[PDB]
Amino acid sequence: AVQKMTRVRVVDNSALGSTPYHRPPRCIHVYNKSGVGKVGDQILLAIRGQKKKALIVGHRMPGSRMTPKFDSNNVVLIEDNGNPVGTRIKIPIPTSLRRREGEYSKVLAIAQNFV
Amino acid sequence: LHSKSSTWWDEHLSEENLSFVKQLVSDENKTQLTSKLNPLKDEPWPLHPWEPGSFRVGLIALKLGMMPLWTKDGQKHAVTLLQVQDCHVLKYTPKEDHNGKIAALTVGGKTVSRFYKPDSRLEFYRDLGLPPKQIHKIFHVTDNAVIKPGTPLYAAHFRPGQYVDVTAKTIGKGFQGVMKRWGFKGQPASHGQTKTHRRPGAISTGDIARVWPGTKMPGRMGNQNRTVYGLKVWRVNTKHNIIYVNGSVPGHKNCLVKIKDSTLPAYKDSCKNLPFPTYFPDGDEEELPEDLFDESVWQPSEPSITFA
Amino acid sequence: RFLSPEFIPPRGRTNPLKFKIERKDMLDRRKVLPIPEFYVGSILRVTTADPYASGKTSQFLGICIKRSGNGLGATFTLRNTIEGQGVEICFELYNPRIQEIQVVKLEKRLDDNLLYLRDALPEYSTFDVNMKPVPQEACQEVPVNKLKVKMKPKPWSKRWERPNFNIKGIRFDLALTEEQMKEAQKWNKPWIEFDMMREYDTSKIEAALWEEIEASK
Amino acid sequence: VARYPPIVASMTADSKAARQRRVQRWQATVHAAPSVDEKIRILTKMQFK
Amino acid sequence: ISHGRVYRRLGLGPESRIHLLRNLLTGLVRHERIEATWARADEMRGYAEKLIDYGKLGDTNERAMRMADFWLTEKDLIPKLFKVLAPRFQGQNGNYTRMLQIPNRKEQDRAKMAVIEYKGNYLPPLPLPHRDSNLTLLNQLLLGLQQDLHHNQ
Amino acid sequence: AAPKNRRTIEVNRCRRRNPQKLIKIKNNIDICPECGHLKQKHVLCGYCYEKVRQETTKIRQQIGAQEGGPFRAPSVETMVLYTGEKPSEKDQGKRIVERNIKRPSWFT
RNA sequence: GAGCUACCUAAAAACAAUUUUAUGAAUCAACUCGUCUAUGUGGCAAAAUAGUGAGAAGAUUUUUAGGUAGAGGUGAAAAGCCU
Ligand SMILES: [Mg+2]
Ligand SMILES: [Mg+2]
Ligand SMILES: [Mg+2]
Ligand SMILES: [Mg+2]
Ligand SMILES: [Mg+2]
Ligand SMILES: [Mg+2]
Ligand SMILES: [Mg+2]
Ligand SMILES: [Mg+2]
Ligand SMILES: [Mg+2]
Ligand SMILES: [Mg+2]
Ligand SMILES: [Mg+2]
Ligand SMILES: [Mg+2]
Ligand SMILES: [Mg+2]
Ligand SMILES: [Mg+2]
Ligand SMILES: [Mg+2]
Ligand SMILES: [Zn+2]
Repeated sequence: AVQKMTRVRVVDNSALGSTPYHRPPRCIHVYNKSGVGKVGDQILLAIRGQKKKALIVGHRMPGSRMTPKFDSNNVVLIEDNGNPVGTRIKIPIPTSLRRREGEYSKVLAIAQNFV
Repeated sequence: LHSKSSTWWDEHLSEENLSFVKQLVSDENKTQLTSKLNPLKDEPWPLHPWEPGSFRVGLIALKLGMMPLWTKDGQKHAVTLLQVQDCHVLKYTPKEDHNGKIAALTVGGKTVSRFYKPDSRLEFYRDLGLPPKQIHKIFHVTDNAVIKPGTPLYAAHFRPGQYVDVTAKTIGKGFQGVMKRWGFKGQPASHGQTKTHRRPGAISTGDIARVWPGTKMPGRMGNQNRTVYGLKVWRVNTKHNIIYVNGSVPGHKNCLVKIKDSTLPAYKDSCKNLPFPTYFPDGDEEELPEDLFDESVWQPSEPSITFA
Repeated sequence: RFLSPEFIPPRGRTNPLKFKIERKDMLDRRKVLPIPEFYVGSILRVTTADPYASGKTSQFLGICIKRSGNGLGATFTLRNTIEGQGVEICFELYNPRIQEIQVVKLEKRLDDNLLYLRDALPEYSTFDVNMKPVPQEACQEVPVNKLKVKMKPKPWSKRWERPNFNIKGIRFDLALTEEQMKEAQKWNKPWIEFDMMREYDTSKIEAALWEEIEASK
Repeated sequence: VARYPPIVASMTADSKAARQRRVQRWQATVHAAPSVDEKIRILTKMQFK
Repeated sequence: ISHGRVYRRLGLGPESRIHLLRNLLTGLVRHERIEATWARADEMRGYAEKLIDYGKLGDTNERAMRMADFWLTEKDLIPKLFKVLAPRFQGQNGNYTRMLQIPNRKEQDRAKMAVIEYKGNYLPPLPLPHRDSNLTLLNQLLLGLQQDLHHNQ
Repeated sequence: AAPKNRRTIEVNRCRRRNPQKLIKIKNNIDICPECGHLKQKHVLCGYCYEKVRQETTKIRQQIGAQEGGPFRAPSVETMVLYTGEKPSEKDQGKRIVERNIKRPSWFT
């Protein structure tokens, strides 16, 4: 579960996240009628003075049986037009993203490992 | 003293007669219940065919518990187990006496002891020739669907794929506050709040100088009759008379419930396929399989699901 | 004689019939798919058919950190670390999309819960995906691995030092000073282990259940 | 081969038997004192009428 | 909501509850007949039953010894449990304790009281409630019915 | 909050003489067959029980005198004998408590 | 009316352990004080309790007996204190 003011780990190779900076990114908005964010839910980060959209690809909170619980809250940065900012994702991504209602094929293409 | 005194069944019985009476009372339960096992050969009332707009009887069952269940699509459905237990038709009224447009049938389940019951209830059952039942309930039945009193009912009265409605008394929560009874937010923990955390706020406005009737206040929570609508029947166990009903049912385990066809608009006349008066095992037209399933259900002992 | 835990009923006011009905269904699935004997701490490989694809299969290998549940809903959790990312999947034994369960390495650990492996160093959580199975001896007792793991800095998921967890697999000496160990012992309830009305004896229940399971065979 | 516990009174109870058992506890700290100054100090440190 | 909970709240807390019951159990083992409040005697009856089970396990059992050591504060009772009480109850499968209600305490608190004892003790027999004889009018009629029913198949 | 008006005896008389506040009559009182004293049906007789406990205290007094000190509980069964009775073969190797009085009629 | 309290006179007391040094220095008890919050509000108490805090070899704290008295006394001034 991601909320407002949560601390997030960018799991791309994009410069926006990749570059080591003393502050992690923090969530400013969750794009849902429910304030909570789960796998496949977009969020608006505040990353290095910039406001950037992102997608949740994993979280530490338990989900339904047969789905993977991660140890960190993982997020990918997406451009305003919706194209991913980064070109590669080396961390495993759950396969549930494929069937959730939304646009996730672009992210899946960039992800080599699926869990 | 020449005054009122209290007695109970065991007060005057000796050690030997204590066991004898127990065996005798249980003996009577056996003979009485086997007399009614054959309704169709005991002057059954005429069996009318189904016509649109008919409402048939329902059953009283005991709540065994819950278990998981799966469909051929791989989805998991939590299901509740309801056991039809000593369910008999008890009384019939006609449309006129019930004062409704429709007639009424009173059913009863879960035979109980006879030792701490009022004389009135015992006489009611002695006339009907049945051991006493734990609970009575009333079902609205059309004239074509009337069934003679003393007729047993069984879980096979329902079939997988039909939707049903269950009504039972909810779990009691005792006297409760306003947060747990109606989900009121309450007041902050710190920052100066003095002796007000879970309290109701302002009851009402200053103008009306009273409290409106129906204002939500602390009180006794639970133990109320509630009904769940549109629960699917996934499977029926004919040997043990078990019904698998989708989702949750009001009440605690071992609580008696009322099961009848669903009254929701969609399933208005779905009882065409089901046994219209009731399911008679004495008729023995065809012997049912021990387990009845719904087509989507994935039965155990089947090959593992491979969504090829 | 290893009786799988899910068969043991929990105490309560539920009828025995509800359990008998479930056992028959549980035995039916076991005939179609064989569920191997395993304990918490043993490494398992589970092959499951993915419902998001066309019956294609997926494989996940990890150490069984937790076992819980009764009846046909029993579950077991198992963890691994993939490209330096820990993941835990809570599998359901009787889910009809578990193609196969293979006990890569059968063993027992000092504790019946290994949730603390979340706070241990990553080495104790990482297991090779491609590892081949190790041999087993049927007419023998399962080995008990007495490894004591080393923890990372103190802020942990839970207070594992506290006496209610009763963890015996962590090197508390390295990570905690004796002052902390003494302080943590202020939450100790010595009477719990010595009150006889809190113990659930399942010996007779296990004996009867074991006979039924063999009889069905 | 049963290790029955020794049949002695409790140390902390509020009884005469339990007090006489707390008396041997300090009396044993004199027996085990190496120097005679410690023995006399222990035997005389507590002032009573 | 206290649905399903099988313990009374006694004493100053959970630990205090055990110690209060522990003293009652120690008295029961020594004396074999004790008077206490009905609620407390009812709470201690369960431990009285299970303690005898541990004694049955045997002297050499280490788990029995540790449990017996905890519950019997007077250690002279440990031989009594293993060598007196347990041999007495070898035949029985349960129901070692007999608990009955006695008049209310005449001490201005009017507590509800009970006498709890182990079966088979040496003390004078308690005045138990004795059922009626078969010679009574009601019993004979029931006895008459029994003879006919058995004899005629 | 303080009363705005004094409450009348007619209002008070309805409150404190309501049936909910009255003492309920008991139907469970009966006689003890042996002593002829009153008892409730589900509780023991307080007169017959008084006989037993007074005898029990006497026996427990004698046990203490025999032991002579704390922590002297025997590891063998106990038995009580009255004047004019001698241990039987089954009574061998059991602590014997001796009472001056004759065997009570109820005690067997 | 100074057995409370303000100030004073005379005769007496108390301050462990640790580090600095050679001290209105440091950490922190006993002791003195009363910062912040909660409880309490005819209360245990006509100003307390429970926590949390400030000082703690000094302009320190405490004990005993004496002194100053209302147009006055005392005051590291709060128009404080003087039962
Ligand atoms: Mg709140
Ligand atoms: Mg509060
Ligand atoms: Mg008005
Ligand atoms: Mg946490
Ligand atoms: Mg309750
Ligand atoms: Mg209760
Ligand atoms: Mg009136
Ligand atoms: Mg003075
Ligand atoms: Mg000093
Ligand atoms: Mg200083
Ligand atoms: Mg300080
Ligand atoms: Mg300072
Ligand atoms: Mg001053
Ligand atoms: Mg000024
Ligand atoms: Mg004044
Ligand atoms: Zn009597």
